[PDB]
This record gives sequence, C-alpha cells and structure tokens, in this order.
Amino acid sequence: QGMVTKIIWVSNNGKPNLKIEFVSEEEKSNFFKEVKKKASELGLNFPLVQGSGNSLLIEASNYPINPCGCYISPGGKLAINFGKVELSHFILPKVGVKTEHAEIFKDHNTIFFHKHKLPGVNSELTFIPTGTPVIVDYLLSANGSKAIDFVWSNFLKHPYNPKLKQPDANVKAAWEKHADWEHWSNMGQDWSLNTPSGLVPRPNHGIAHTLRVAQLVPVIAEFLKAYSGDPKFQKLTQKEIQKAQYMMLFSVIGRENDMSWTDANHYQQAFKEAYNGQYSKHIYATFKENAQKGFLNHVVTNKSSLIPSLFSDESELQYWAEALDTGKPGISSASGILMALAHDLDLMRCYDKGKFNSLKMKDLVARLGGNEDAAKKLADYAHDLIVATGDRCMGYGVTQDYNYSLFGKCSLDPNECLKQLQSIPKPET
Repeated sequence: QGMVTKIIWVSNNGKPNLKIEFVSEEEKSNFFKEVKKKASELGLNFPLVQGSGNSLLIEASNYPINPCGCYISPGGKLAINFGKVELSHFILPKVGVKTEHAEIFKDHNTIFFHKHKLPGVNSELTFIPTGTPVIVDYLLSANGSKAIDFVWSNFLKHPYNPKLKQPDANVKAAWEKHADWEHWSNMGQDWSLNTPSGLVPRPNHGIAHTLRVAQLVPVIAEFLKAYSGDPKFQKLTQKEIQKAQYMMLFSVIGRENDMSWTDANHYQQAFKEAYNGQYSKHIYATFKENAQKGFLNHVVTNKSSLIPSLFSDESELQYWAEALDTGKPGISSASGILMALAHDLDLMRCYDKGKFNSLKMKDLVARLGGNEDAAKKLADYAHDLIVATGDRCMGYGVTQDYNYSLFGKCSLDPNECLKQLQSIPKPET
C-alpha cells in the first residue's frame, strides 16, 4: 500500500512540523487510527494531530517529557523521533520514506531527512503524483515489462527488410564510382545469425542489445554523479533516469537493416546521381518514422499507466516522442548525454579495439572527469553484460565471438535475456 500523497516541512508556531497529505479522507482516518493505536501499545505519546483537509501533522518534540516528534538537527536537517524503533518500522513504509529520502539508522528511533531532499520550510516531497490511477530497476516495473513485450513482439523479433538488403541496379552503379565509400554490401551485413535455438534476426540490434543498453543507463548515471564533477548529473533525479532507461527500449525498433549513418548518406547521394537528381528520403529518417509510429502506438494504449507515473504530462511525453531517434536522441542535455553514453558503451560488440578505444573510450573518460579507473570499471560491466547474453565482443576486454547457444536462448526470449543481465553484479562508486 501507499496511502500518503506527499509530505511538507511546515512551521506552525516556532516549532518545525511535518504535514502529511493523503489520497482519501478515509485513508487519513485509518492512518490516524492504526498509528495512534500502535503508539499507545508501546507506551508512546506520538504527537499525531489532525490538520487542514485530509492532512495530518507531526508536531515537534517535547523534551524531556515527550521526545517523540520533529526537531531540527544541528546540521540543519529535519529530524523525527519516533520514540521506539518499533514505531518507526510501522510508520515509514506507510508514508514511503526510504533511504533515498532520509537517514535511517539500524536499530534507532530517529530519522534525518536529507538536506537536498528537504532543505527547509515549505519544502515538499511527493510520493504519489496527483492524478495517479489505480491500475487493474525500472525494467522490472509493469511499465517497463509491457514496453519490453511491445518492442519485442512488434519490432525486434522480426527480420530486417529484404528491400533494404541492397540498392537497385541503378543506385549500385552510382555507388561503385566512389572509391572512398565502403561497398554497398554494408546494407546486408549482420542480417541474421544461426543458433541452436533458431535463426536470430538483426543480431547486432536485437532484444539483447536493447535490454543491455537500457540496463546500462542507471549504472552510468551513478558514475556520472560521482566522477563527472558536473552539477547537471549530480542533480539528476531517479525519475529522469527511469525515463531515459524507458526510452532506450525504443532505441532501435525503427531499423530495417544494419546500415551505418554514413552508408545511408551514400545511398541518398547515389540515388541522386542515378535518377537525374531526384530526392529520396534519408533511410535514417525512415527509421525515426518507424520508431515514432511504434512508440506512439504503445503510448496511447497505456497513456493512463505512463502519466503521471513516469511522464509528467502529455506535453513532456510529446518531447520524447519528437526527440526519439535511432540509437541516440542527439540532445546536449543531461539525459541526452546519459542515453548516448549507454549506446556508445555497447558498441564494443561491433567495433574493433582501436576504433572503440579512440572513438568511444576517450569520450567516456572525458565525461568521467578523466578518471580512467572509473571508465574501466564501467566498461568492464558492459563487457560482463555482453558475455552474460552470449553476444560477441571485439572492442574491449576479453574479446570473443558469439556464444551461439547462449546468444540464441537470450535473443529469442526477452525474459531469459533480462534474467541473465540481472545475474551480473553492478559496480560501485
């Protein structure tokens, strides 16, 4: 259960109090009943007083007669004494207060709200956003799970488009005139992979890649908080990280082959040189359209589940719908960089060591304040995820080809793939 909507650091009289909002009026009338009863069974006088509307107030402490209540710590943090550790374990889960919100010591009756979570008076902390419906690691959540099932069954389980396996005869002729261009056979590379479990489509951009990059996002975020030195990452909320993680599930669903951006540029120009300068839609533009169509499809179906639980509102959802692109969203924002780094890190599966080190590792190190040790620890984790899913690795660490048996089991079963990814311990900062 949740019960509590939000809590506020208020100041009735000179003493610091805590205003507790609730969903329903009866919910307040039950929180009041259960706690006051629990407090009287511990011989405690817990100052739980009815407030305005559906709110309850925890009055200040009354030393030495009644130490229970609120007070301001010497460090400035808001503290609440529950008298006994028994009462705290009975109240905190009903409110939603965890280690993320306050300092909760083992075998102790007093908690301390973090200074950056609840700085001073009139500071708020929402547990349940107003408008939250009653539905009848974020990858484990209901929203995450439904998104995984969607991108798998609607896009990632399907073969690449044979029409985009190679250009027509005309475009081929215009292509081969450029010696500086890689051959047009790049359009058909990494088409599929034979495994004992079955023929795996798009093996370089499948469910394994998708789940891996999504898995990397919260880990990279923590490293950025610790080693980047940039305030924008230090202020990055868990909510934002969840959205960034959620969006990476749709990162490559639009792809119709394993083309590079450069290959696509070459196709467009060769199309131009072959058909009297006629315009053709850039293939990566088609990819985006495909991904947007899929994303918007899933969104409108589960709009109630996503707003406001994950996305603030319909307009914020519009932002991501427009920003959605293949691989990276190419935005210079905090979230943008985070998602791009997760994408870049997984490129060790298809880049050679020289290419991956120079083009990707040097970037990551710079992002991490120049900390090479931190970068290695992060890259090692990405390497472990690739090994755990039987994928190939050619850009970092102990290089390997596909573990065909393991890769087949994971790539043809998102649930199994997700299970293997979770078997890998996350590195600490």
